[PDB]
Amino acid sequence: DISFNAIPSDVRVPLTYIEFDNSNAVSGTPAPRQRVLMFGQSGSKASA
Amino acid sequence: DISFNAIPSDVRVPLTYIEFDNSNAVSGTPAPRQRVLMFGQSGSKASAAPNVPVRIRSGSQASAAFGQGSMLALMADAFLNANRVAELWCIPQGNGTGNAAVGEISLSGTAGENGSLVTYIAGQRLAVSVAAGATGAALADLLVARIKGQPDLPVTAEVRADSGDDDTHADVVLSAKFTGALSAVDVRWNYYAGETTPYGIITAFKAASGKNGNPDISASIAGMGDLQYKYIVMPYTDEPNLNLLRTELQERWGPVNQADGFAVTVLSGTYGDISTFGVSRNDHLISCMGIAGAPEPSYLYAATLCAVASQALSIDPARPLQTLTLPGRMPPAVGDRFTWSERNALLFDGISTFNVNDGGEMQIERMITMYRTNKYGDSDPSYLNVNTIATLSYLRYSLRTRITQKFPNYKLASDGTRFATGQAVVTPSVIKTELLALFEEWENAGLVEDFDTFKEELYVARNKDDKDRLDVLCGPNLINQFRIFAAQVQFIL
Repeated sequence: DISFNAIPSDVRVPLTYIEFDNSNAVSGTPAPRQRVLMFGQSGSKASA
Repeated sequence: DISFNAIPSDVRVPLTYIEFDNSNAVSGTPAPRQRVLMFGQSGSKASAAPNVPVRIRSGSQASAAFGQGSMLALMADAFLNANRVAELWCIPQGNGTGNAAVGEISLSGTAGENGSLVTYIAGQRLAVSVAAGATGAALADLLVARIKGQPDLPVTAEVRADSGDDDTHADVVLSAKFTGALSAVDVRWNYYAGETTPYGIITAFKAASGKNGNPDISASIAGMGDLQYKYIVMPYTDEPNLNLLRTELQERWGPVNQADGFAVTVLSGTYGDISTFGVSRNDHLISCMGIAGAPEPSYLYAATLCAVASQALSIDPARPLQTLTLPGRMPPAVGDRFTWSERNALLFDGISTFNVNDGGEMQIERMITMYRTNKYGDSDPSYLNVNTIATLSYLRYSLRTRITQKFPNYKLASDGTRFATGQAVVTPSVIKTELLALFEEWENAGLVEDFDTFKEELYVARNKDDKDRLDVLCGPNLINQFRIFAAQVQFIL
């Protein structure tokens, strides 16, 4: 038996049921996005 | 030789006689229909009599049958929007002692921002168009008219005169359609993002103090019936109701009644109260989710959680409820959510947790039963996972069906008996092989992991004292759910 999600085992309506499963979809791993954080100072009249 | 059912033995008439028997006519187990019973409260119309179970099928029918803006109307509406396939039953609880007021909303100030004011009463957005130079009395009147224009709210409203020096000031008194400990609702404002209240309003909510007692579920649990009622929704949290339902389920979950029931609850409050409750109850047949500062009332979260839990468990009893989400439920605001340490501490205490993933979606995290202490103190992990009790219930259901169908009217005997091929005889060895084959039958579909240790530890014997019962002792060998991944890298360079 295939482990289903959102397809109850207690269904008896004869209409077909198709399911889209997001697991086992991405192969490899996505490249991380660069995140850089700088601890600077702000002078006077700075609006931040 | 063969024991033929309903065929007259000792007959002479020459003909052909053919009979159909249901013994050995079912493979695996039939799919158990999921059934959910809620112990909610009803008022106003309340056409259905209190303490009477009603098979409700739609939100409109619930509103017309349990009164508009009642606890059960909202709870059934929330459930049916999450799990339509399940069979639902509602039992009204009449009225609870206490007071019929929630609080007051103070709305003072004049505004000049041609914007809108949004109030999240019980999580249902109420938007009022605030115009330039609008006194607070106009906003109060428009807000109360809007509240009366949305009967789905569990709270009615009436505008009250200021009776004070401030002319613009005006308040909206709130009454609850049902009187109980769950009557209080959050009247927060400026939830979500991208919208701001106008400049010239001072908004406050003075919640009237009180301890309205929940109605007693005394005849309600006596009027349930005999249906299995796999999962039960309890909005109440006071000790008497939970103790009474604990007795009810323990009678059901006993080895003779053979009915299985699980209670799902949600507690809104602070972290300390949740910890105290989880330490207090100490029961393996109830599970609670703790929420701090829920904009919506607790019973809605309980209903949706029970719906998704019933779905996940009926589809696969041993599948962990880690990534399941509660659809359409408003999460607590940021800065009022338990961190990782708080969630771990709560999971230790016994109250289940939940994760608020990105996108304003509330997940399930770990549903755990409120069982932490063995009989003589100690600490027993044999019932932590709700998957454990659910799979135990499913296993008992399947084996009861198999034994009651495959071996009716048989005649057991000692192992060395010379029974014929078709004769209805079940020696301990025959039952042992049948149980092993059935164990494989629910091993192909998971839920029992190991098999060898089950075979060695399986012990089917004839009762030496008295007769006509097989003493069967089997290690459960329940499967476990992939919950925590621990990995040490130990790079070698």
